Amino acid sequence: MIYEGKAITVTALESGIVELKFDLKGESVNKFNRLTLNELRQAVDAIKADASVKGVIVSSGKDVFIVGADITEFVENFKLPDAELIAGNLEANKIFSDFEDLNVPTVAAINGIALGGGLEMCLAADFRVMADSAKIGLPEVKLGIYPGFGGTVRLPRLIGVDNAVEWIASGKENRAEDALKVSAVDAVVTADKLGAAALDLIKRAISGELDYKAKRQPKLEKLKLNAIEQMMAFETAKG
Amino acid sequence: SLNPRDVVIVDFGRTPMGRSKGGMHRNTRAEDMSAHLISKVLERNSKVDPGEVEDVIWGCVNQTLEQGWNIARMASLMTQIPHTSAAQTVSRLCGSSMSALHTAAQAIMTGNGDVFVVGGVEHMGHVSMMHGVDPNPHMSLYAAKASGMMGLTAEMLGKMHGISREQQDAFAVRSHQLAHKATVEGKFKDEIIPMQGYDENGFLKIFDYDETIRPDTTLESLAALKPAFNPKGGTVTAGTSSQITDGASCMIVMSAQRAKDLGLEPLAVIRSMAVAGVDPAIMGYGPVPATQKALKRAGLNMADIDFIELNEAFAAQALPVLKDLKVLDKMNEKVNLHGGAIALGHPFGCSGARISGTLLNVMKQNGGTFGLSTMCIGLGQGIATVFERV
Amino acid sequence: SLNPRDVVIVDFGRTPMGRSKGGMHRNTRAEDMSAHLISKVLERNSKVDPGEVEDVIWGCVNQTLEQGWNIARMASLMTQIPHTSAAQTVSRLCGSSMSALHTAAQAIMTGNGDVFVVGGVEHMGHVSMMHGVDPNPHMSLYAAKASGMMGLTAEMLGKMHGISREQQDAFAVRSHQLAHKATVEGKFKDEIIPMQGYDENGFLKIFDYDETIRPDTTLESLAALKPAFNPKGGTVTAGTSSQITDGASCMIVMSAQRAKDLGLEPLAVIRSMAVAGVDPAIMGYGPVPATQKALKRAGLNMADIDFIELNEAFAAQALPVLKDLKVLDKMNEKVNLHGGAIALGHPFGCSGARISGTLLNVMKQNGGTFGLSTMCIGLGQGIATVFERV
Ligand SMILES: CC(=O)SCCNC(=O)CCNC(=O)[C@H](O)C(C)(C)COP(=O)(O)OP(=O)(O)OC[C@H]1O[C@@H](n2cnc3c(N)ncnc32)[C@H](O)[C@@H]1OP(=O)(O)O
Ligand SMILES: CC(=O)SCCNC(=O)CCNC(=O)[C@H](O)C(C)(C)COP(=O)(O)OP(=O)(O)OC[C@H]1O[C@@H](n2cnc3c(N)ncnc32)[C@H](O)[C@@H]1OP(=O)(O)O
Ligand SMILES: CCCCCCCCOCCOCCOCCOCCOCCO
Ligand SMILES: [Hg+2]
Ligand SMILES: [Hg+2]
Repeated sequence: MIYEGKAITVTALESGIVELKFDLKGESVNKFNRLTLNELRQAVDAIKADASVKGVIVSSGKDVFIVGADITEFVENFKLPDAELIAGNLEANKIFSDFEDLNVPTVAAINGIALGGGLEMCLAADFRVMADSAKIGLPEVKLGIYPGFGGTVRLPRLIGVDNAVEWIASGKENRAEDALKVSAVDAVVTADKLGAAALDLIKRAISGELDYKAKRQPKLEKLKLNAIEQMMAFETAKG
Repeated sequence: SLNPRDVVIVDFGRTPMGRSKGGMHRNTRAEDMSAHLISKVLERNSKVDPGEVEDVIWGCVNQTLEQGWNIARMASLMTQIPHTSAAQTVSRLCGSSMSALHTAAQAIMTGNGDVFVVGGVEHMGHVSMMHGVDPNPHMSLYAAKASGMMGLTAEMLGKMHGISREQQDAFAVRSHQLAHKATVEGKFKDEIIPMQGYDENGFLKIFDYDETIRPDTTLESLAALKPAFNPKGGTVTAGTSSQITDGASCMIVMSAQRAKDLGLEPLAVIRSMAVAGVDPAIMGYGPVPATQKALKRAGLNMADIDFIELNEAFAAQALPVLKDLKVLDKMNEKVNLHGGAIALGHPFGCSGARISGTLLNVMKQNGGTFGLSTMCIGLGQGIATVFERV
Repeated sequence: SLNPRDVVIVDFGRTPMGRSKGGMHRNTRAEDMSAHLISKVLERNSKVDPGEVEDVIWGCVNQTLEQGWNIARMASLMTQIPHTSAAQTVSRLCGSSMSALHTAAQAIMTGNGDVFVVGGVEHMGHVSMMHGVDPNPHMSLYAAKASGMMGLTAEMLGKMHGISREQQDAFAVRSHQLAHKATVEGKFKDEIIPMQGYDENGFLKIFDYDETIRPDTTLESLAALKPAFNPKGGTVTAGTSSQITDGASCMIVMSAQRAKDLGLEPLAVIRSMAVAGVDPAIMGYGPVPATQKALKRAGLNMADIDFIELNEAFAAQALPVLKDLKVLDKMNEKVNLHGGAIALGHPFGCSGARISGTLLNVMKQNGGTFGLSTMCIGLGQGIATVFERV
C-alpha cells in the first residue's frame, strides 16, 4: 500500500481515490499521541508525493473515530518550556495544514466519537460525513485549556463565531443532528452507508460537481463579520 | 399646487394602547381589533366609499395564529370593505406600518388605485415577541447572534455614544409626562378611536385612553430599576424601553385628485419616503441614514422640519439618533411632543403608521408645515417619511 | 422607447423544486435557501453592484420559525448585499411573490430606488401550510369558515362551472407531461439555479431539476385516486391539486435608465399590474377580475397576449378561469407551456415571482411579445402582471 504504519495506513481505491485509515494497532482507540502524529506526517507526505492521487477519504478502523491523547502526555507536554511547547504545536499544526492544503479533495468519514484532536483532524478536511450515532466536540476547556490543533481557527470560520464559542467554551459533545444544523458536518447517514456516502461525495468533488476549493477557502481567510458585528459578538460572548 | 397623483392622508385613527400583560385588549383578537378600527375610521369619513378601496395594506410582524395568513385580508372581510377589494400584509419588523403606507402611496403615484386603507397591528399579549422564533445557526457566520436581541443593541449604541443611565431615565420620565399631559388635555381625542375592552375585573366597557401611560414615573422610581439586558454595567432598563403593548393603527390614503373631487380637506400630504440599512448590532441608529435619504428626496434640510416623531424603542437609541440628526437641543420644541413608545408602547406592526398619525395631529395642533416620522428597525434598518401640511 | 423610470427585469432565477415530504430540501432552511439563490443570481449579473440594491422584497406566507421576523432581511444579511440595503417581507398568501415584484416596480417608477431584488420562498416541509393556524370564530359571522379550506373552494368553483373529474385529471396529466418535456429539453436550464440537497439516503449532491414532476402520471393512475376534500361527490384529488413543495424564486429588477447605463439587455419590461378581490368561497376565480384590470391598464386585449402563466392551484379552478378569460381553446398554444403547479409545486411565498419568471423564459424561447402571469389567492383575491419583451 501507499503507506503502512502502526497507527495509519493509506490504501489506494478506485479512480485514484485514496483512503487514509486510522487504526492504532494494539490499542482500543485512535488518538493523536506522538506516534500517530509522526505517522500522519508520513502519510501526508506520501500522498503529497503520489501524483496519481485524485482524492482522499479519512476514516477509522475502531469503534470511535479519534479521541484525545492520554492525559499522561498532557501533563508531560505542559511541563516543557513555552518555547518548546509552542514549537511542538507549530509542528503538529503544520501537518494538519498540509493535509488541508492537499491539491486534492478530502473527506472525513466520522464513524464514531471524534473529540478534541480527533475533531481538529476532521476540521482540516474539505468535507465531513458523519454517522447518525456518532458524536463530536472539543472538550479542551475541561482541562483548563482550549483547542490547540487549529480548533479555534477552523471551527469559527466553518460554523460561525457564536456557534464555535458555544462549542469551545462548553466542550459539550454534539450529536449528528446538531452538528449538521451548524454545518460542522455536511451530511449525516446511517453507519452502514458511511463508506458509500464518503465515496460518493469524493467523486462529486473530483468531477467538479462540488467545489471543494470554495468550501475550503473560508478557513484560510478572515471571518466574514463586520468590525461592528465582531464587537457585538465577542463582547457579548465574553460577557 | 398638488399634482393629481400626489398622496393625501384623509384621516388617521388608532386604538387605545393596552397593556399586553392583563390589559384592556386581553380578550380581543388581532383581526377583530383591526377590523373594528378600520370600520370606525371609514365610518367617520362617509364620503369615501369602501367599495373604492383598492387594497388594504396592513403591517404585522409575528404572522402566526391570530396574526397569520394575511391578517390584512382577514380583517378586511369583517369590515364594510367589499370582497372586491384586495389586501396584503407587510413586514419590516418595527417599521411594517410605515412600509404599508409607502406601498399604498407608491401605488397611488403610479395609477394602480386611488383609495387605500393602510395601518397595522400587533397583539403581543396573544403573540409574544419571542413566540415561534427559531434562530438560524448559519447567521452567526455573517453577523452576531446578539444583534437579534434588541436590548443588547441598545446597550451597544448607548455605550458607543456615551448615553448615561441618567440621560435615559430623564427621557423616559419626559415620555410618560408628555403622554399624560396630552391625554389629559385631549390632544389624543381626535386620533384615538374609542373601543370596547375589559378592566381588571373582566367588566366590559369602553376605553378612550392609553393604559400604558404611567404618570407616577419619576427619576427616583426609574433609578430603582435594575439593568434589563446587562447585569454588570448595563444602563438600559424596563423603564427606558418601549413597552409590550396591544394596539392597531389606521389611515385612509388616496390620490389628491380623488380628494379634490370628494371635496375633503387633507390631514397632510406625503413629500418623500425612504428606507435604509445599518449594521444589525446598532439597529437603533437606522433613523439617521433613512432620514437623510428622505430629506434629500423631499428637497429639504433637517431645519425645515417643524415637528418630529421618532419611535422610542429605547432611550439609549433615541437620544443618539437625535444628537446625530442635530436636533437634540430642539427636542422639547418639536420631538415626540405627545409622548413616545416608552409611555405609549411599541406594538410592532402598528407603530409605523401610529407615530406618523400622531405626528400629523401634532402638526395640525401646532401649525406645523413639515413633519418627519422615522424609526429604527430590528436587524439593522431605518425608515422615514416626510409630511407636509398644505 | 422605454422611459427612464420604466421597470426592467434584469434576470430570473429559481431553486429546483423539492418535495416537502422527505425531499431534497429537507435539510435546508428557508433563510439559507433564499440567501443562496439571491447570491447566485447576483453572481451571474456581475455588472449589477449589490451595494446598489435599495430593497430586498421577499414574499413568504407562514412567517414564524425559519420564516419569521422579516425573512427578507435575514436572507439578505447572508448575501453579498451590504448591510446598507433594506429588506421587507410581503404576504398576500399565494400571490406574495408577485406583490413583492409590484412593490419594487412601483418603487422604481416613483424614484425611490433604482435596483431591487425581489422573490419569495416557502419551505412547507419546515413550516407546514396549516402550522400555527388559529381560525377566528368571529369570521363565521361574515363569511364561511369552509372558505378557508382551499380544497373546498376548488370543489365549489368546479361544481359551479361544471368541471368534470375527467377534465381535471386531463389538465394534471398535461401538467406533468409538459413539465417533464421542458426539463428533458433543457427549457428550465436558464432559470433553475443548481443547488445542494440530499437524496433519499442523505447523500449530499447538486440538484438541477424539479423532483416534483411525475412523468408516470396518466389518466389511469389519476382515476385511481380518491376525492381529497369531498368523500361523496367530490372531483378534486391530490393528483389535480398543487403540491406541497419547498422552493424559492428570485428576480433582479431595475429602472430602464439604470439598465441602459449598465448596458444590459432586459429579460422583459413590466407594462401593467393589478390585484383584485372576489368572494373567499370561490377564491380560485381571482385571476379573471385581476387580469381584466391589468389588461385595461396595459391598454391591451386578452388577444394581444402571446403567452400565459396561470398558477395551477387546482385543475378545478384553473380550467374555469381559462374559459372565462376566453383562452381555453388557446391553452396548448400559450398557457403554462412548461407545466404548472400541479407538477412543479406551489410553495406559497415563491409562486408569484416563479410563474412570472417561467413566463419570461417561455416568451424568450418562443418569440412572444406580451405575456401575462396571474394567480388566485386564498381568501378571495387575484393578482396579475403584464410583461412585454421589447
Ligand atoms: C427597532 C425598534 O424600534 S424596537 C425596540 C424593541 N424593544 C423591545 O422589544 C422592548 C424590550 N422589553 C422587554 O423585552 C421587556 O419589557 C423587559 C425584558 C425589559 C422587561 O420584562 P421582564 O423581564 O418580564 O421584567 P418586568 O416586566 O418585570 O419589568 C418591569 C418592571 O419594571 C417596572 N417599571 C417599568 N416601567 C416603569 C416606570 N416607568 N416606572 C416605574 N416602574 C416601572 C415595573 O413595575 C416592573 O416591576 P414589577 O415586577 O415590580 O412590577
Ligand atoms: C389558492 C392557490 O393558489 S393554492 C391552494 C393550496 N393547495 C392545497 O391546499 C392543496 C395541497 N395539497 C395538500 O394539502 C395534500 O396533498 C392533500 C390534502 C390534497 C392530500 O394529502 P394526504 O391526505 O396526505 O394524501 P397524500 O398527500 O399522502 O397523497 C395521496 C396519494 O396520492 C398520490 N398522488 C398525489 N399526486 C399524484 C399524482 N399526480 N399522480 C399519481 N399519484 C399521486 C400520492 O403519492 C399518495 O400515494 P402514496 O401514499 O402511496 O404515496
Ligand atoms: C487539542 C490539542 C491538544 C494538544 C495537547 C498536547 C498533549 C498531547 O500530547 C501529544 C504530543 O504531541 C503534541 C506536541 O507536543 C508539543 C511539544 O513537543 C516536544 C516534546 O518534547 C519531547 C522531546 O523528546
Ligand atoms: Hg423590535
Ligand atoms: Hg393557498
